Amino acid sequence: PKEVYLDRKLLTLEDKELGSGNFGTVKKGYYQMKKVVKTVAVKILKNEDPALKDELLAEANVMQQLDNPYIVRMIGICEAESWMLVMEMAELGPLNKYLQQNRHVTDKNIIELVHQVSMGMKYLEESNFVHRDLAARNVLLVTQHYAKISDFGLSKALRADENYYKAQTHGKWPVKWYAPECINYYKFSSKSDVWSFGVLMWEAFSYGQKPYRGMKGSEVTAMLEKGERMGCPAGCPREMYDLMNLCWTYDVENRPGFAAVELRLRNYYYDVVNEG
Ligand SMILES: C[C@@H](Oc1cc(-c2cnn(C)c2)cc2nscc12)[C@H]1CNC(=O)O1
Repeated sequence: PKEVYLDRKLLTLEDKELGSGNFGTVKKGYYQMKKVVKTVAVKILKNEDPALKDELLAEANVMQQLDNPYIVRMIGICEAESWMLVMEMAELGPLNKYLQQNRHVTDKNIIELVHQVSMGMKYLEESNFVHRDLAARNVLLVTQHYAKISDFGLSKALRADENYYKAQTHGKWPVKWYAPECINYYKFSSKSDVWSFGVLMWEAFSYGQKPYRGMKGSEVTAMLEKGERMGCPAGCPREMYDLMNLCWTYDVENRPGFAAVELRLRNYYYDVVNEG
């Protein structure tokens, strides 16, 4: 898969930031393609670390190897005043911010969105990729009923003869989204992404509230070790809280993979639609 370079002269950027990803500040832009001016999201590597350039280009490369309706598509790379990763713009933005601003969104609509995420994740697992940053801030809404997975900055392609990535450097990690085996032994698998998916589901049903609010990483570790978990969000269906708890199975061997998770979501979604 060859890198696609874009022409800086055909790209216009707005100064208002959409937010930041693992390896860059993201701004809304416009890419002049033939006669159509296409709205885009541009991740700009400021780098206020020489390895950071390699991390952004690896993220672009991971995106180019993926092709799924629930995974953000990249348009190309632009090497100009900074290294830039140009991707398709998800107009409604991150799920957590969207739900904080739209408390009227139904439980049925949330189920549809997290089910779409589980489908993209099942595809990722089958392809031998680990996401390593699965959280509501990285689920982007194209429309109110169409979510896509984003930010592949920490993602890794596993070799066909391995089932986990061993981190060599303990960097700035989103510990509240990480499974115990990640925190304790630096081992990241698709099952570790399932744990993160459970936290994502809690964030979605809590309308973008922060998980484990005010707690230190050590307090979260202590809580999980003794078999305790975040509470059931107000109005969250029992089946969805039970699925969160299954994603939060402590022992990685006994935790379900995304095929089991997507099946439970698909079944519950069809029960919700068909009950009324
Ligand atoms: C900054 C944010 O990325 C994006 C954010 C928004 C966005 C934000 N607000 N609004 C309305 C829209 C749209 C996007 N389309 S493609 C990437 C983004 C994080 C999440 N993933 C990532 O790589 O960085």
